[PDB]
This record gives sequence, structure tokens and C-alpha cells, in this order.
Amino acid sequence: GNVDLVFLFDGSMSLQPDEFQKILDFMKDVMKKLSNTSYQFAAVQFSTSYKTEFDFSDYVKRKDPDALLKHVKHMLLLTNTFGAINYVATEVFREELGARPDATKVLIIITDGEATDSGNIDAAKDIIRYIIGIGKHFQTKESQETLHKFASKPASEFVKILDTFEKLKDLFTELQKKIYVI
Amino acid sequence: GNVDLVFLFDGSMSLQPDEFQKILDFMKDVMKKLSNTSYQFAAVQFSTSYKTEFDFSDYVKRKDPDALLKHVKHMLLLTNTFGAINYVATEVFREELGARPDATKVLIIITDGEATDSGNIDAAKDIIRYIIGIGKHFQTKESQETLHKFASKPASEFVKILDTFEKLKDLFTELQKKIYVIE
Ligand SMILES: [Cl-]
Ligand SMILES: [Cl-]
Ligand SMILES: [Mn+2]
Ligand SMILES: [Mn+2]
Repeated sequence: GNVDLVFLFDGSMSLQPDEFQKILDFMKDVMKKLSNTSYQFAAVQFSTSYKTEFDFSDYVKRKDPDALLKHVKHMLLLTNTFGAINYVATEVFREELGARPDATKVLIIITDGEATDSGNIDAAKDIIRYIIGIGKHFQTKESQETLHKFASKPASEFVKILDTFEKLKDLFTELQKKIYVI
Repeated sequence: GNVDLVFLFDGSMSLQPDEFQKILDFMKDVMKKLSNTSYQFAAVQFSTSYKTEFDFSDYVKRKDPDALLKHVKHMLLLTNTFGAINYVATEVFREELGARPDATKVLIIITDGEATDSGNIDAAKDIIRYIIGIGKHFQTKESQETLHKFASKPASEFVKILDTFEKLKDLFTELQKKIYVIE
């Protein structure tokens, strides 16, 4: 059926220009591969606060990813992941913003550090959540574990730990192996 | 005889990751085709500032283009072309870094926008300079003309204007047609 997918991407101070761009490129990669399908997208940048870079309606209006993400400006602040996920659940997955009531909601969270806030993401639990943790800040098993609470279960399936930003291309190569005409 | 060639590549903010990658791929194709010859290479990324990604010595120690360029990080800043060329002439073409004294010096400058700086490139005049301007920013003849000052003469020979980054593939195809075993 229809799938409404939101890319919630980290725009923290830790990110170097090329790493940030690499996060954005993975997003573009997935979009252009899934162009003209039942998939519809929205992208939200999060750091201390949040910004819907383009919503579902924007996407359908002009499906071009490079264009849709042209005005993105790296926030360079903190990593308030709990608030960010809640913002997506209540402020992005909305009909007035182009979300289809029927669609399966999917969230792809991309981050390079532990959340700088706390609370709960109860309001977003019906959304299928994937989280990609990248870089040195996720060197230890402990840091990696902290991400499980944001993603769907099992974590072995929904949580992806990447050692480098370059590995995003690797991740894209693998996700494509899972594309099928059904 | 021996040829010391430096690729001076644009790492400005305008470039999309795949566009930057195409510039890198062109460089790798040229290097691979010219492996085990009298050519030795060095690569320098320029934007607001410069970074010798690998020097002649690095190339001699390890010829693998992929390995040599694997640590390149897109700068995503300005386009100080005058400063970059001067940097190549005075900080890259040096025996200290593997350059061969009486080798023919060649520079292949690749860019997608007009220079954000000014001055002169007198320090680099004895280097055979080629320049490839790519994309939307070189739509007008006026913009293409601003690149003449950086390249050797005639411009008809040293200045290449490409409308797309995909066109770098055709350029590689063209240059290969000029490859000969010189007697
Ligand atoms: Cl951070
Ligand atoms: Cl630029
Ligand atoms: Mn961070
Ligand atoms: Mn540029």
C-alpha cells in the first residue's frame, strides 16, 4: 500500500560539512531510488530544536530531492532526540501537510551522538522506526544501546551502527538488496 | 621525458556529493590509464583554502588511486582559484615532496565556478595549465572567459567547458584518443 516516510536527520555541532552532506546524500539516494513508487517523503532536521525541511505535500509538488533539500542549513547545536521524534509524530505526520491517513508511517532517524534530552516517545510508537547511529560517539556497546529505545524492535533489525559516514553508501547498497516488485 | 602532474580540484559548496565524486573519478581514470609510465601525480583540493591530498612521494610509495584519495573530505567552502594555483606552484611542485627537478610540470584544474579571489598566477606560468570548467555557472560565454587567465595558451586547447559532470566521462574518452607510445 502507501508508505509515508520521514527522514529525521541530526544537525548537531559535531558534524563536519561533508559528514552532514553525507547524511543528506543517503537521504537523496533512497528517495531517487524509490521515486515514482507508493512512497512519499518528508525531511526534518533536528539539533536543539527542529525544522521540517520539506513535507509530504512539498515532495509530491516537486519530487526532486536535490531541490527539496536545497535550503537546508546545518543548525550546529545539540541533539534533542526525544523532542525531535515527538515533533515528527505530532507535527509532521499530519494530513494538512500531505500525509495520507491510510499509509504505513516510517521514520528513519540518522544521528552521530547520544540524545541530549530525555522523556519518552510514546506518541510515536505506531511509527515503524529505524535509527542509524554513526561515528566515534558510538564506539562503545553502551553508547549504541542508548539508541534502542528510539527504534522499533528487534534492535538487531531496526538499529544500525556505522563506524564511518562513508559507510552510508554501504548501507544504501545493502538496503537496495531488499527492493522488490510485489 | 618525465611528467609531474598535479590535479587541482574544486571542493566548493556548490558541488553535490556525486558531482564531487565524478571529479574524483575522472582523476582516478586518468591515473589508472597512465599507470607505470613516466607520469607521477599529486592531488590538491581547493575551496577557501588548500589541501594536498597526496603528493608525488605518496604516489610513488603507493600508486593505488583509490587508496591515495580515500581520505578526501569535501571542504564545501569558497573558490579561491588564484590562491590555489599559487599554492600548487610553491607548495606542491617541490623536490621535498617528490617532484622531479627537470620534469615537465602539468596542472589540470577542475572547477564548477568563477574564482572568489584575485591577483596573479605568475609563480605558476612555467606549468602547462589545463582548466575544465563544469556546469551551470559556466552558462554564459562571459563566465567561461574568466577561466582563460588561469590556463596556458591557446585557450582553444587548454580550456575545456563541460555542461554536465557526466560529460567528464566523454572528456576521458577524448583524451585517451591522444595517447601514444612516443618514439
Ligand atoms: Cl554534537
Ligand atoms: Cl561554489
Ligand atoms: Mn552530534
Ligand atoms: Mn562551486
